Amino acid sequence: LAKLYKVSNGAGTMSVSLVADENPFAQGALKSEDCFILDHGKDGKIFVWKGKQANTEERKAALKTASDFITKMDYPKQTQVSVLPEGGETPLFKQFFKNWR
Ligand SMILES: [Ca+2]
Repeated sequence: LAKLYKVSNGAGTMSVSLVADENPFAQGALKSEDCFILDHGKDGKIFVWKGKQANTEERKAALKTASDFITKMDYPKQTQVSVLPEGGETPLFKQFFKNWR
């Protein structure tokens, strides 16, 4: 039910693109050069994961987009985007992935 999106300007424009809609996700889906949005907003769980090599524009776009998802998908009004750096992932985030190590 969760979806994972890439937020990157590496392809020439700033783009939010779906990378996973089958659960659980591959840990290797998270690429250090970009940011990712993990959307499980129906229960208020939305994450921005910031790759260590992503750029400032990607971080800002990922946070803006994750915030806009709350509004546009009618997620609960008190939902807070959880922002995590590569290497600082929490159990709540890792639970979405297969065999995180
Ligand atoms: Ca990038």
